[PDB]
Amino acid sequence: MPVARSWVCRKTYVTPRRPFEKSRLDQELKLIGEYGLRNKREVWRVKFTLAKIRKAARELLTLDE
Amino acid sequence: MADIQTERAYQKQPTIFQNKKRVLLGETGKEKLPRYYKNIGLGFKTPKEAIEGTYIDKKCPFTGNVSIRGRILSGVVTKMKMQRTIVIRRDYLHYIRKYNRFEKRHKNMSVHLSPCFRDVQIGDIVTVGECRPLSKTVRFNVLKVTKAAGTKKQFQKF
Amino acid sequence: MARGPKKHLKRVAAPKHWMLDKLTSVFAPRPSTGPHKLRECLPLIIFLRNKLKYALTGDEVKKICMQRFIKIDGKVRADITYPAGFMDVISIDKTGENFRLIYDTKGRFAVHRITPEEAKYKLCKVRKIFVGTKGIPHLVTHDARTIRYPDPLIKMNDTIQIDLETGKITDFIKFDTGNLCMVTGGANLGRIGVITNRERHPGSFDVVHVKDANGNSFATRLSNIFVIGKGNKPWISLPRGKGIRLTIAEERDKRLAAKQSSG
Amino acid sequence: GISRDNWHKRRKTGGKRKPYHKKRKYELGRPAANTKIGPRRIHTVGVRGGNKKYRALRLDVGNFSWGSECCTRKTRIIDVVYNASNNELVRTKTLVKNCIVLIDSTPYRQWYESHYALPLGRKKGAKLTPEEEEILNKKRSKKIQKKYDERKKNAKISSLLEEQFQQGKLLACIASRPGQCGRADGYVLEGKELEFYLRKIKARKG
RNA sequence: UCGCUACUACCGAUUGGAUGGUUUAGUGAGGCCCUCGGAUCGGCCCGCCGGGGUCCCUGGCGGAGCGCUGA
RNA sequence: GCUGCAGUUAAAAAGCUCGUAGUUGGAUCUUGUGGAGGGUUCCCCGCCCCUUGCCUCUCGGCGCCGGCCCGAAGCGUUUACUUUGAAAAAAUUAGAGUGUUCAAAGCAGGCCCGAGCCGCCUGGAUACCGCAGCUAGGAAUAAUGGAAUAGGACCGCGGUUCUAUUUUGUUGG
RNA sequence: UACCUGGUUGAUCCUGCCAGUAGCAUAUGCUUGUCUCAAAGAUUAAGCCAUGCAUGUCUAAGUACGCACGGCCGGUACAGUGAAACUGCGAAUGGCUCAUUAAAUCAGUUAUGGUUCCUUUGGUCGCUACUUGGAUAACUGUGGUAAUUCUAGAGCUAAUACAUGCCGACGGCGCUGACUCCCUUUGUGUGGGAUGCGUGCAUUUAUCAGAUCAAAACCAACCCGGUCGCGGCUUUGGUGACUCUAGAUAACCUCGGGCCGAUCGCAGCCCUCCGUGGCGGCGACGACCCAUUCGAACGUCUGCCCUAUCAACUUUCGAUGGUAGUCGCCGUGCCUACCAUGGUGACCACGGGUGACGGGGAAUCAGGGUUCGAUUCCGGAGAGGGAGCCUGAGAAACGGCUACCACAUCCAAGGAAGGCAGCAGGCGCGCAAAUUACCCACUC
Repeated sequence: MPVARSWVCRKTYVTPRRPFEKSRLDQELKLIGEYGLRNKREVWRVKFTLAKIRKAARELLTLDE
Repeated sequence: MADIQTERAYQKQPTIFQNKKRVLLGETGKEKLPRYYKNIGLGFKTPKEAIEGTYIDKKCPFTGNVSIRGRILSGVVTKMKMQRTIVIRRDYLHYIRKYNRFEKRHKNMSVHLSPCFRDVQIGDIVTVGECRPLSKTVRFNVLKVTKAAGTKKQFQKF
Repeated sequence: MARGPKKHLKRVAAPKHWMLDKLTSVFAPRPSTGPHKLRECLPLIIFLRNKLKYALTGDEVKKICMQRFIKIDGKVRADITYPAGFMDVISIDKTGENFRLIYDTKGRFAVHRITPEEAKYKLCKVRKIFVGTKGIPHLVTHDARTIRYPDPLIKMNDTIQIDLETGKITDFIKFDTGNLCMVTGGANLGRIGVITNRERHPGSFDVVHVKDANGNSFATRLSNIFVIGKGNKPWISLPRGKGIRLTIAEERDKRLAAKQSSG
Repeated sequence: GISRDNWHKRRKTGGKRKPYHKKRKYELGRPAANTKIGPRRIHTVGVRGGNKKYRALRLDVGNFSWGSECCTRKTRIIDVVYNASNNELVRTKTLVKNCIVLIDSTPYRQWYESHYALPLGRKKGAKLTPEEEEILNKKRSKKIQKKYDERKKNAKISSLLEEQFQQGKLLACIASRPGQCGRADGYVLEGKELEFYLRKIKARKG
């Protein structure tokens, strides 16, 4: 049936491709410990908003001044 | 020419009438029939053979009961075994976008060709316009014939 | 199946220029059959409820209309989904105010208040000319009005002025180069300029070129051109912004500089 | 029931097509009128949009034009003599557009004789003098004989019609659609049309 | 090659079995169209009575022809 | 595997040659000085030889004391290509504004005395929308075409046949 | 974020595949505190369905003798609220599902100069009459069957239902032409003129006219400025294009079977005027014809998944085309008679397959791609399977009807009734999908 609802939503983070990379594990824990966070998802949110900002600036730098 | 009533019913143009009064002509005579013909528009020109002729054809653009509207197209004359109709070929290139390359294709049209064009041949170029449906498979009618942009009929002196 | 005509309209299918919200409902008002096309009108309920805000619900609109307060082209209309459109006048004699429907430069109907002596006439574009029995000449306008015995100089695409108390012709403007016009369809909807060239094709569509007050140039199909003044001067008062269509960078800079919207 | 659709039949290539939907009402057809000669019997049908159509089953009379003389009158229909489409239609006497028919000459003869002040259909003096000579000759002050040169210098009819008038019957052609209009109505054969159909009638049986 | 234990497919007697689509010859419900049919129901023409009037209107009872004419 | 794979020995070149459709196909036919924007010569005007390549009308405004000039039109051998106009539902996607307590969302919202303001300001952008059809500039590259059984052209002549039925004062001859 | 790692050997370098790694969407296991959103019997079986609901409707203004309720008393048509019944309108939209369907549906693009159109909006609405006819329902009264939203016989009465039909405003203008008057016995130029016939818009057929351009010279008779040979001219509208629109003539006409009002409600008026002749203010409802609006239908150009263990196919059993007609809202082999011998294909026809409804779109993605789309917006199709048809502006309708085929309920065995792929709910199926709840407050 038709209904007055809406269905727009999206995810705000992405999971890393290598699960057990030693160089990645302790770097993420040092950010959790210095800023007082709850879990890894709370770090992966901030990497995703920065990646979207840099993806837009890299497009605009192709166009003529 | 000298006879046209080859059918079981009498053949005439609508909208033309012959007076049965003041009929005297003496030792000679003149045409009992005036001729109906019209302008098509769109910058086309009516053939001399339609105005000076004596044929009957109701589907003719110049001397019959059709209206030229919508698309104007062209193609190459390729077969003509039917009577007052011909087949023409249209060739084109189709783009396939996964590759960056083209593909050759064709289609055929059956079209109505009146008298007033009488020297057409296979490999001539023809221009056509839309009509109302004229038969089961026919929707287009010949407006102009040419052999420009190509080799002669017989030798170069033609 | 479809065994006859339809009588509903879904809210995501409704015309974009009405600016209906997404979440109150499934349906929108289907405009009543009438003088203007379904895509090109404004239903009276959307004007009273959503634009002027005199009513909070469709029932508060119904009990404004049934008291006989609302006039369109000088006639009282009780129908809440009546299709009002371009150049029409709405009068509300109880509050003492008058309006005319004209496009905003972003392609939507503005509210535009007018003085009561300007509420006495409207401008009409000619659609057809023909001769009836006994040789009597007839005229047809863009809003379905039929007139007998027009002036024999009035031709196709011209603009005529009529008085609303009697419905008879008073004066007219010829379609020719140098006259002022407004654009009533396509992407250039709601722009104003002078006619500068007409380019014609036998079969298919003619194209008109138009020039702005700031010297910009734009074009459209001849069916989208409405003439509004002989030479440089209009026969009607015009809304804020006067059809000039400034770009998004100019609009940003005035919004920062003027500090409007309570900055 | 009966229907007039395009989708029941094959395409240009010779290939079949499968049905797209059930039969719709706007694709309808109905049986033929098969109009006979006889005293008036007409029936009416309701058609798409709520309009009415008239179907003639029997007709005895029609309206016909003698276009050469600008004369038209209501006239009795006698018989059918030629049909270009099918011989069973003349064997069973059915009336349709462009059928060839025989009609009563009388109302044209009466118009001509009173308009031109001359006889037309007459054989010998026994069918001229004993009655109705007072249609031809009367007192006419300054309009007696010479002023009728406006008539008499253009009165001569074609030899092919003067041979028909003496038999009391003219050939005519049906121009209306009797199964659609309820009327049988047309024009008198003349000139090269009359020569064409007289040759076709004679060449079939005579 | 021969032999033991699992598992998958082939050939085939059996005039095998179930379901579905094409199609020859014969039959054919029900609607619609056409040519007929005519149960039954009215009006207009001939008495007497009554209301109005210079024997007719017109209500009612009633019988012969049930004419003529409509559904 | 188009960008972008492989076939001596790991899987894989028909035993050999001809040949119609399909795909692909050699070279060639008009340039440098002067001025603007910009440089220290090349992209827009006008020129060695042609610059819209021609042309001369007529219904129709301009410039000036009738005649001669300058904007339409016949149109530039025909197409692909490329650049520009027009015309194509909304929602979704991209994207601008905006402290839903933040966010996913939504289309809102913001000023001021107290209530005597009988209120005021402001949004609901914009882009994209293959192919096919329509439209106006460019002319390299790739198709396509003209006189060899000579035809283009001159305010050039001539025989003969058809013929509109204008200009004459009209209806008829 | 444009990426790789384990496994053939005694050890080495390759080929190559298996296994690992990350997302997405269906089922399933273990586990669970707060708060804002919200998909949900598509996959198998378009399989079968107990019970309840899902479409009705009245204003000042079509018909009020219901004692049904009621007033200060009375019908001056007749008060006032008003059940029932007749009449009008709607029920062809909405909602559900995805079986069929490969140039079909569908998308972009164009066309009706080849058609139809309830309603809205604007034109148009003057070739017994101070008001006609009979007959039914509600109601009253008497019944039949095991049984249904089954209906029969008898007594009453209405209209905006059904059927008739004037008055007013004929005074049209063309054609006939007894007679009569004037220049010239006729002819030929005149002006009168007794008397007949037809004379609005629609309908069927036939005929007529539609004006414009270049240059002179003779002749009959004259427009006209003038008199017994020269100057000067005139007449619906429109398209790229009509056998268009408007006009003139001769007939037709549908009748029982085209229009031109025998209708309803508020405030009262002005007078050779005392309640009369009318003229008139506001409407309501209705109907023939144009133009609109909402559409519908038919046609143009270009665009499609796999298959040759499908290479030739179609063709009076209409295949391609011509001439005349029938039928239809209209173009057309749509169908019939006669005639011709055509039409499509290696640039893949014709045939077969599809766990195939098409599109806007969705997941994944360096650049290029691969896979998916039953599903809230738009288009199509269908209500167990096939077929036929009534009513209406619109249906080949299934919350309409008739029959065959498959299921199946009640019975007094004579008969009668039926269609959840609407909302809840049930059975069957299967790995697989929620309550027989409340309300018209919001949106329409």
